[PDB]
Amino acid sequence: EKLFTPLKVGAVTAPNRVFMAPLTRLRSIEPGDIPTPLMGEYYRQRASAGLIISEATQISAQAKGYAGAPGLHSPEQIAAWKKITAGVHAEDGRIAVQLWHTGRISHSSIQPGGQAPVSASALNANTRTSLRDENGNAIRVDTTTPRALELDEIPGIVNDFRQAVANAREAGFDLVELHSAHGYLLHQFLSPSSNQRTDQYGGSVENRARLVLEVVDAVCNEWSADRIGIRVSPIGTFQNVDNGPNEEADALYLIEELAKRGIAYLHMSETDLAGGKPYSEAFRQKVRERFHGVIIGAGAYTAEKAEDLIGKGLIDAVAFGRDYIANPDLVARLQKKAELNPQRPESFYGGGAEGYTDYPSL
Ligand SMILES: Cc1cc2nc3c(=O)[nH]c(=O)nc-3n(C[C@H](O)[C@H](O)[C@H](O)COP(=O)(O)O)c2cc1C
Repeated sequence: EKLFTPLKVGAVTAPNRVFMAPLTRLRSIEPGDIPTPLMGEYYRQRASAGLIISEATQISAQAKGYAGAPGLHSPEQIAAWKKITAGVHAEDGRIAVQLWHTGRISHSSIQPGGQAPVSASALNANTRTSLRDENGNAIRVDTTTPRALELDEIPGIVNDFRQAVANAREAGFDLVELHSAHGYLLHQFLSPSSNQRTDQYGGSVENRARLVLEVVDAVCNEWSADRIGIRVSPIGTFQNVDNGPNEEADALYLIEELAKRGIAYLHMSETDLAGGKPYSEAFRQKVRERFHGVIIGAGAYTAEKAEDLIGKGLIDAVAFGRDYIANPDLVARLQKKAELNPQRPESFYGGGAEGYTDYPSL
């Protein structure tokens, strides 16, 4: 067994390789997209994780795409997150904040000025996002058609990520994870299916990866490379955003570029919750030889699969999502081979304490 052995992750050291995957729960306070004491308790309960990766958090108000998702751009948000990270640390844990811009997976009603959300191109995501009704309950709504970002607006996006990282540092986070997956803004630019731009941000893979790499350079400069992690989902289709006809080659290009920055980690979301083709060991080898930091595998992993790939030296840690929602002490359970609490999917999004902080520990 290696899941319970230490691992150097950038500027921090995880005591085990059982990580908590970033999980949107949409329980923040509105107005203000403010983290709550309940959220602090939720994270505190899971502080034994090798590393806790927070729910996706807005880098700006424009980044918002889901009612209930927290932000890390306002004073009130920073003050709230400081309490959450302090609680995790009081329990000897480590926490990274996942930062995102939802791009076209949003709705005009939650955008500043009630205007259309932005993206690489003016193409509807053709999916749904979550809003709240008059009683605060989570509801699904079709996504609003986006406006294509003007070339001169791009620097602003990079600056928003940079500022969000500066705020993350002050908020007490140990690391930050750039959300470059699952069809959100950064992925919208990376994918040819969602990017039809004819300027230097569209077309070739070099052009498509331009934005995410500018963001990476900006945040490394703002804080430190060993404080930066990034999540990608470069193989398969996610929320209607595929990865092009040369997904494997383009993925290796991106990974090689990221490696040049010497960032803390590469987090690979292998499949959509709906499933997808499994990574071949050959591909895992090509990815491993191109990145020199920690590699985190994720996507319906089993303890056995984690041990198998960590043992083969293909990955360093595993991020568990749904098992962490239902098991605050997942580490102890996996170590003791204890049974897990049953999952209650109906309370994954929105609501309150029920289905959030009421899953018992051993
Ligand atoms: C309720 C829910 C919310 C999620 N929110 C996020 C998110 O904020 N950021 C992200 O990168 N992935 C998100 N994911 C994906 C998970 O991080 C994870 O990759 C996925 O659930 C597959 O892993 P699992 O089989 O261990 O649950 C979400 C998944 C679930 C079920």
